[PDB]
Amino acid sequence: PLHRYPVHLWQKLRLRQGICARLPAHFLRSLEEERTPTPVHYKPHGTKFKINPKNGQRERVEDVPIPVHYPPE
Amino acid sequence: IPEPPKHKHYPTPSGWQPPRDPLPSLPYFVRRSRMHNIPVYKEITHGNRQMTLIRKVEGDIWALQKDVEEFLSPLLGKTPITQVNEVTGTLRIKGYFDEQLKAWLLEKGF
Amino acid sequence: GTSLDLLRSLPRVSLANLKPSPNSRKRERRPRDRRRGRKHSFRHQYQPLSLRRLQYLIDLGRVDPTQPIDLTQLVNGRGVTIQPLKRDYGVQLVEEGADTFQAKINIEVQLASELAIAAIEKNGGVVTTAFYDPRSLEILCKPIPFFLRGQPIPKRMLPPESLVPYYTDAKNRGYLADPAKFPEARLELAMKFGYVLPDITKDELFRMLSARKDPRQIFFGLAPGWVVNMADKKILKPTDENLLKYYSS
Amino acid sequence: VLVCPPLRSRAYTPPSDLQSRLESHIKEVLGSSLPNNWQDISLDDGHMKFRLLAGLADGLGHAVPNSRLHQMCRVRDVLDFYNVPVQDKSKFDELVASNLPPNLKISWSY
Amino acid sequence: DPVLRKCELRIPVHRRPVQAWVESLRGFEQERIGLAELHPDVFATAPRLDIVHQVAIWQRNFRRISYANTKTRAEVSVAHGPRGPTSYYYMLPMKVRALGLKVALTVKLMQDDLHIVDSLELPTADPQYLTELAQYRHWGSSVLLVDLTHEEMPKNVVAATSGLNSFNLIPAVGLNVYSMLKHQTLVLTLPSVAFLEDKLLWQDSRYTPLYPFR
Amino acid sequence: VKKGFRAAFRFQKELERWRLLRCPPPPVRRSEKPNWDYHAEVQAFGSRLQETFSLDLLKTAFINSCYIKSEEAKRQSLKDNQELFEQ
Amino acid sequence: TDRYWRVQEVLKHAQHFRGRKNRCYRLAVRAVTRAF
Amino acid sequence: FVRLTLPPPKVVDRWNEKRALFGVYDNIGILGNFEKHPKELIKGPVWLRGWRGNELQRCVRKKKFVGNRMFIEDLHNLNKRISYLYKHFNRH
Amino acid sequence: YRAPPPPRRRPGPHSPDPENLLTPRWQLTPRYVAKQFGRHGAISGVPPASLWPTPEQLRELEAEEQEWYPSLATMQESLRLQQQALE
RNA sequence: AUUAAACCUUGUACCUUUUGCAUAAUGAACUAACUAGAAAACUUCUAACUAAAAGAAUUACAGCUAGAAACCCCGAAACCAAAC
Repeated sequence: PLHRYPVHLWQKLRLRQGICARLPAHFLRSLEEERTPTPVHYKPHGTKFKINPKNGQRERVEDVPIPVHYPPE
Repeated sequence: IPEPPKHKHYPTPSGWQPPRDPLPSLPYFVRRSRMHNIPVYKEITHGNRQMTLIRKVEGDIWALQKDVEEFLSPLLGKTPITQVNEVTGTLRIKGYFDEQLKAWLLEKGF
Repeated sequence: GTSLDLLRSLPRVSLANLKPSPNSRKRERRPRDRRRGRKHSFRHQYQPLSLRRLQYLIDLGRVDPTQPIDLTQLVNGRGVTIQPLKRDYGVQLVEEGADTFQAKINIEVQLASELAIAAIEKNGGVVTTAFYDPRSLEILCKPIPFFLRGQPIPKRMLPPESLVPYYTDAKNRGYLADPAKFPEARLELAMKFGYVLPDITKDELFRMLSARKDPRQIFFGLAPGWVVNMADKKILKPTDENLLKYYSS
Repeated sequence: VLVCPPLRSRAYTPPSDLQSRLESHIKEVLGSSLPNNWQDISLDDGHMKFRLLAGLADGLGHAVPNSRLHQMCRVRDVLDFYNVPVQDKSKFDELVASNLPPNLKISWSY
Repeated sequence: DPVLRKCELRIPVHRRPVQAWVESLRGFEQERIGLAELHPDVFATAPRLDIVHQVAIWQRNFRRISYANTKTRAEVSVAHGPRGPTSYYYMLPMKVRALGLKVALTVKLMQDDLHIVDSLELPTADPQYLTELAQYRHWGSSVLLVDLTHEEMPKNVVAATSGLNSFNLIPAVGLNVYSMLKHQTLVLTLPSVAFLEDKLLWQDSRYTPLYPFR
Repeated sequence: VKKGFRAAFRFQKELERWRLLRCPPPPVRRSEKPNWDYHAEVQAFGSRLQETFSLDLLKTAFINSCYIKSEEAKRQSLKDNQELFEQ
Repeated sequence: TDRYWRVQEVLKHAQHFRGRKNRCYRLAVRAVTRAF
Repeated sequence: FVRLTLPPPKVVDRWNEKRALFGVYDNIGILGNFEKHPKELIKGPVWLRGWRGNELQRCVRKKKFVGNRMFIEDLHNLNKRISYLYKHFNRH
Repeated sequence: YRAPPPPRRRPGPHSPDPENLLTPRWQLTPRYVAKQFGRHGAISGVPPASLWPTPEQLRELEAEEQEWYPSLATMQESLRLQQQALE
């Protein structure tokens, strides 16, 4: 068959049921909330528009964060 | 599609003229297209064969063929080469003769 | 139709009687046996309209002569095909029918031919040109969808500096043209053909024919920044002062 | 509480006094009592057509087919339509009553 | 009192109107109560049976889905075996389908297999009466009953038709070519004919849709 | 086991053919066999010969003493051909 | 599923042959064509 | 060899509800004011309802539609099968 | 038999449940909410004031207008300079 | 053919392949089952409608829409990854 919930939703189900549900709400909120780390090695694009090469028209742009590896140390 | 508006003087400045009234009492009646135009289309097949097709043929198709053959025989110089699709009620003629046929159809009052 | 007399005599048809038309299906070759055994974007894509077609549209009554010619009405009448995917940017006019199109009516076209302008003006028609943003024009052709989205009417855009000279040109009769030159310009066009210029003011419906929207205004009927109560068949106008400042901005 | 009436045959033979029944029907249905050129009278009137056709069908016992219904524009068509006999006899039934020769044997096993 | 019906739309002058006998199901002998007119452009179209043939094939084959599958040698832990679920759905032009439906109506009318009725209401709900009435009027073994809308169809007719396999009760929107051919004779209410005529007649002057009909 | 009914039906005919060949049935008179009408055959018999026969007399000639006994035996649970035979 | 009848068609013409030819379809078929 | 026994007799009813009601509402779009397109009446696998394509297209569409819900074993097998299919059609 | 009731599309606004995980994100966006308003207008219940840009949005919108969309006077200046350069 | 099973008369096994030739050469104890051509971009043909066609995204100076019409099998020496 096929799983009704994708793999990423499997973790959510465990968090919502069992001992995870019994966990303190404050701790659950801390786990649930995600805050983006402050950029260090990458800066956001200065311009918000650029000329699309394919159609030759101005298009919106996106920011790609630089990959950085943080060792366990 | 709105029906054509009544005009004080026919033909219209563009040149369109509605079917003549009263309609002819011939065995075969030719109805106009949805756009109120004569159902005559110039067609070319195989890249070398020019053709003209009449679609909205009603009544006795054989009678129409005889008259069409008679009308086109002098102008063409011989009996026209035609193919009759009775099932679809359409007539196929080799060559481009829409202008003469269109004028001739107006004479009939269609 | 003697064929019908054949039908009445013939017996009732059944499901099995169905038979494919002659030559409808071709044969195929199967491998069962030995038979098969062995072995440019910057330039606006102006879309033209023939005056003979315009006469055809007018003569057939496809577009109401009383109402001034509107590009949206032409779309509603299926006069021309405009595809946003084609990235059509403009609409133009055609000189065809110059000698077989005798009529006078007010019209607005993104682009107009100099020769055609005088001919229609000679009959007494009013011709002007307005600039619609290709994105905005697509909205203009299909107003209902953005109402479904809930978007409000935006202010009409202005041409890029490349196309400003054309619209600003008095002879082009653009909305950016100086009105002061129009009385002089119309005489010059009349002089070119030599026809006696018929003053538009003389016309009883002069105000209706000469009515024009603001450059910011997309629609004659509707001012920019307006909203429509499509569910209630009513028009909603913003009452916020800041919104008026936004429209001014 | 509703009981089906017996099935009726579709076989009709022109009456010997065909005109008598026809004229009597018109004499009653039509107030003018069979006026001049009754044969050429038009049936376009809905009320008259229903009364005349229904009355004739009940009195005569033969009814105009729906496919043939529109053809009954004039009384002449009705008179001609009724005078042609209609037989329900099957082809086998006709063969049985056709002076079967001694050497020919027919048995209906259905 | 004859019930006289005329076509709501303008019939062409060069084409004469079509007519048929109006019937009622209230009584066994209530065969003829009125006269109705039918549009020639709908009920007097040309007999083009290939379109009907084409429509029938589309009807049968557009719902066809094959789920047969087999493992090839590479998939073993068949040289030419079935490969997964396959569907045969396709769409015929809706103008042809409308044209095909028009042809079918003419065939039933010209063949005296179509029976126009004022209403489907029946004095009794007994399925026997419906079969009994069909025999008296020489209807075919299979009879199709059509009503304007499903919600308002009479209970008595539903009970009679529900218990009869060869007599099927369908709404106007459910009408199709296959059922008409499958059923020997067709019974149509007067409102249904007008409803069918409007849609079929509306097919003319078909402005190509610039947006979804919804 | 191959599916289908036509193949099974064909084999049944094959079995019947072998049975008939191996064991031909005992002879039986056409009178017992179906589609026999004594009156019809006699009329055809006379016409085929292009000769006129008196049906009553012809029946007596065909009638035999042995046949009567069989019918009489069944009856227990008519003119012989001797006179015509002598002539 | 009727391959047996195809064999019978060859067999009826090859019943009078001698040796394994009369009973082998591979050989029986060839002989019948040559005989014809 | 061939059967020596008769198959069970079978009689099929052509007027059963399924056959009798087959095809009803096939004209829903034209007869329903086009509120419901006939494609909406298609019942089958989600990735091919109202859509048709070749075997490669059908498999690819299946992967996208239920890739998140597909088994790892099935997903791995599908990728391997797709690779073979891709090479054959696009190079031979 | 009697045919089943015809299938019918459910009319009227339908509000997805935000908490449900299964509901797609795009169905919970303000654009979806704006779409609901257009379909049913007042029946949707969307506040009309929310449809117009928020004051923070208003400030953002003006930024692009100045940044990307010059006014007529600015072009008129550019034309004069370009004409002078061409001259 | 024959009255007659054999005699008399006529006739250089088969598949593939070589030259369109084998008295070459391959392959076959025999029986049963299994065992190898698959795709629509365009064209012709079949129809719908037509300066328009298509149930949204396509093409159009008779086109446009739908249908139908097509391209095998078995078999290496190898190469690489991960185990044993």
